[PDB]
Amino acid sequence: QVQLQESGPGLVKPSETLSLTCTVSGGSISTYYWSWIRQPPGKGLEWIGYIYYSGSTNYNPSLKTRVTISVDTSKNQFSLKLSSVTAADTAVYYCARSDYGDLIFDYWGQGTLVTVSSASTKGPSVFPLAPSTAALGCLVKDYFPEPVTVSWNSGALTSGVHTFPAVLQSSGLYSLSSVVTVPSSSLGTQTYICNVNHKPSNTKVDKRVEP
Amino acid sequence: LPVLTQPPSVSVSPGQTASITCSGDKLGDKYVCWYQQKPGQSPVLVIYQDSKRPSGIPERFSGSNSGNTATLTISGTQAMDEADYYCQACDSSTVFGGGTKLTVLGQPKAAPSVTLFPPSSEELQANKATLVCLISDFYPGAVTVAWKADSSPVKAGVETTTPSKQSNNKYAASSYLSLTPEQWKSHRSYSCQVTHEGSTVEKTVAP
Amino acid sequence: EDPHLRNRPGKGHNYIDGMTQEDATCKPVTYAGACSSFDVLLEKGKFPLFQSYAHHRTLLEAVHDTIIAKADPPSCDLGNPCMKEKLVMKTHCPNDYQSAHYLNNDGKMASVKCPPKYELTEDCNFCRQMTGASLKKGSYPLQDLFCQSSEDDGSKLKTKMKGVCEVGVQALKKCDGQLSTAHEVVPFAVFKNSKKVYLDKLDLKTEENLLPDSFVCFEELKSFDISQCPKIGGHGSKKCTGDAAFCSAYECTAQYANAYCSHANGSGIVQIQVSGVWKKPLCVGYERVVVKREL
Repeated sequence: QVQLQESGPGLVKPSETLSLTCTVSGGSISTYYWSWIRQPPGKGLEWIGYIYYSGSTNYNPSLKTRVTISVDTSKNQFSLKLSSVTAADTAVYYCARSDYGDLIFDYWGQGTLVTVSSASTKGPSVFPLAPSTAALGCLVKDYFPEPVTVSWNSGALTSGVHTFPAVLQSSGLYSLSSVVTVPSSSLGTQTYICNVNHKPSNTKVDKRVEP
Repeated sequence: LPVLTQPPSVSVSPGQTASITCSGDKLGDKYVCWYQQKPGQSPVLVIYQDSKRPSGIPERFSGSNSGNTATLTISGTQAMDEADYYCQACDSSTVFGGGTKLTVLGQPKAAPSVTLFPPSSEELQANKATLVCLISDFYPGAVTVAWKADSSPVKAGVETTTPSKQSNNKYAASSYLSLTPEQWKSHRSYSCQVTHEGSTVEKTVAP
Repeated sequence: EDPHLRNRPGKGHNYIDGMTQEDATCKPVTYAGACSSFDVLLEKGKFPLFQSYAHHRTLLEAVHDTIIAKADPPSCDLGNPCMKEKLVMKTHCPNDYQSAHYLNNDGKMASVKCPPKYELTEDCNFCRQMTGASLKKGSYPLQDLFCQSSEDDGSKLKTKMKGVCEVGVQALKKCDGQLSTAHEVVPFAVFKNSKKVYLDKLDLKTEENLLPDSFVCFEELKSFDISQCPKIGGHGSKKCTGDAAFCSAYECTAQYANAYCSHANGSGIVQIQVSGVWKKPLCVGYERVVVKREL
């Protein structure tokens, strides 16, 4: 029944230290093994290390000199520190649970993307893609770094929502689009609001889309 | 430090039997796990301890390990099983394999559905202008996108994503055209032309 | 009925070297979780001697506390070096073990280890390919014993047993007559500088004290190391309370306490009678071995 939830900055400068936290919910640290695993964009899985409640650890030997994993039983979380970071550390970082030290990972978190870059965070502009079944949407323009999440009507509208993958522009800024298909009858009478969340800039926009 | 090698790219026609190999020295002395990863989500354990199945995993999934080689096999492979597959030495000195993309052949061609939005008036008030060309639900996963201002190819300012797999096994893509407000207003129409497997789908907008 | 049997003296490490995959529950053993190397010792009437001294150290705990040295070589996989000492001893192993460990004639910890994905047979003399669900992650104790640190020299203590010709791997004299043979459950002890000393009768007494291994401390229970507690008029990182014996030696804060510390009943220094004299052993135990008696 456990849920694992990774949190941390999405942007780390080269040579600086990366820091993440996994919050366990619907369960406890208990006697399990808690692991960090990462996946570079387009590449394979690599195990970083594990910890268990007593604080004892075990690290990938390729990384042991730069890795710290710590645990906080009172808060039901555990943390990763990866120091003197490099472009090779750009990756999705996953937390995972296993029963024993043979590291059979049967519960996984959702994954957080951490990009290593000297570029500045930039929060996105949001514009309405008005309807002409009707397609309407939200254009989320010129943000950094990825990701950006979109919901419609505070999550009340899920069927018929396609949030497209970002384009990376020549500027080095990202853009993407969210489109939702609705009844043509509804367009005068229902409210459609897109909610844009860019965590690395702590930006949050709710945009209304009308004809 | 250990290394396990899988093949990239295994191919299989539906209902047939796919087999993913994973090799390393004396791999048969270690227990092996297999994970399936689908686009945009976390790995899922499908086989553990060389051959056991987690509660709730279709029985067409089986595995075996002997000598220098572990094998994950799917009998009667569906479209559902298009994914990446990772083997792991779930034993003392843990390591993952490089991963195998599994493509299941013979799925039917589908043409892109294209929606094209003009510049919003808020953006025009920002003295900017973007046209959005949204391309969904096409298989196979390759398109080319040409933009026209009334008749003639657009000089500059188009950005197109590489195509990416959806949940339903089809692909999606986006094309953006940036213009000055003056370029937007000075022409009578703009077109997004999306070409998929020889045939072209074209939507237009006008100021 | 004692609720702190899993609250171990010393470090409480119950794992054998190179079987590291249940460290979270075995390094240290404590109130929560299952440990294939330790739990069996607490099942009713399976290890009677250890259960009467459960606050003393297991063989594995004694190894990781440097009270007992590891044999040389420390394992053996299944033909010559092992299996001499192992074959004179009659043991039953539950299913799914890859390893089992024992105190050898030199007083060191030896073990038998099966290949990967193999388990020990019920008599622990052979290995066979995995039958059943899962290999366990620890090692099975083949003897009923308990241990303690000791500086008492036993370089002069040798097995003495009336009418016995051979016990285990030790031949005590030359018997020319005919012998009767039997598997016997035999008490033994191990001292500083001695070999294994088999005995006709086990005779023990406990002397109680107020040393750290005479208390168990706890914050659902969680283990607490008493070394964090300040002795009276001295320094310490945490705040503690406990019974009167504890408060006689450590500081006691009934309101700001983190942990409570009771006397570990049965704890103390154990002594054994060897040829009429009381001596302090490193380990004391029972072993089922071949014994040959004159007729």
